[PDB]
Amino acid sequence: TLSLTVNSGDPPLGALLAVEHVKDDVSISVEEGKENILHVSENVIFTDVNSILRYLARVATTAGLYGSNLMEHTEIDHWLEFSATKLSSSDSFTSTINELNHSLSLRTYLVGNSLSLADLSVWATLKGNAAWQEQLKQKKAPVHVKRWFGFLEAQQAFQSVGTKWDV
Amino acid sequence: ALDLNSVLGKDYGALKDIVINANPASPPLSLLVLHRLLCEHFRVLSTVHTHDSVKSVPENLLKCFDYQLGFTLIWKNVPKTQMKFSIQTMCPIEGEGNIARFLFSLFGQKHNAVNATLIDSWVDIAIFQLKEGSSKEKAAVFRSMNSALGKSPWLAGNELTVADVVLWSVLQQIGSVTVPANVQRWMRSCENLAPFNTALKLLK
Repeated sequence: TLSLTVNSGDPPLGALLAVEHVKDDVSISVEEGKENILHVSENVIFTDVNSILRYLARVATTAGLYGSNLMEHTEIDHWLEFSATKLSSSDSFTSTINELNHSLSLRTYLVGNSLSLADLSVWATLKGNAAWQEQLKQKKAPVHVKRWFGFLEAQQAFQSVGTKWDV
Repeated sequence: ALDLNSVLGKDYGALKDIVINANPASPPLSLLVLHRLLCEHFRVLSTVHTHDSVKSVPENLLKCFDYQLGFTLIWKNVPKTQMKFSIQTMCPIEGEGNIARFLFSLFGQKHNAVNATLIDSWVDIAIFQLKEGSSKEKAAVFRSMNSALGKSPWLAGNELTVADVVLWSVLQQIGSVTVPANVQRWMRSCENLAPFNTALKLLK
């Protein structure tokens, strides 16, 4: 058993979505707390969200969350940053969401043809982004992002995480 | 260690030639260092071009450089360093930290899940905390580095990794805070490597 402590006051949805997708593959416990800590082994912890995601994807090889080849792994690294830096800021949101829209235009999932850390990261980050929620409220969301966002949202794992952690 | 072919896999041919777009006002030292590292290990055809986006690139930037890798750097007015590949089913890869991770992976060295993630974690610290960071945050990063570098010669262990390349490179391009002892030792161990000091003097 790997153990993930979470900030219960502000749940890391990306990490909780990853746990939901690897929990049949690796045994994981999730604990209530006030900060995010993945407890790997006695001298080994990860406290930043993107490292927590990467470790879970690496240890749950059957889940396929880090892609199937080097190019996909690289694309997933690109999106993990994109969410951490561009989608985590409210400055320049219009250009950022437009960029996401363009990448999604020919895609169903961000990378390859299956769910990956890129979807989990970008979706969770979007969900907590106030400018996104405003665009949705104003019926101004870009078509591809709206389509992709809604598709994930409807999925069972996402619904489950939402039920357990959404306020 | 893994050969270049198996690393890239089915499209070794597709990925052998690499294109990077970089902004002359923000040259990516980490990539320059990694270019040097690659050249020591592989037969590399390198080229520099200048997109019409910009004018008057300084000479050092302009002169910054049967093969195994093609490596083309284009100066451009991009908001963020960007790598593109011939396959364009894929997205362009943004951010020197991400490009560096890919390039370092070409050496085919194996890491378990913990160590590979530790390496990634240090790159993120460089990109997300150090580079655009506060003075106070920088001191915290120094403390964390100092602790790790008291336990091994490199940030993630007994071998040099992309953690070292990126974090060292970013540190040069921000320029203040007291440097603790293990960090000082590590800094001079990095700068002692030809790929490192060579690339650094290019930027003069």
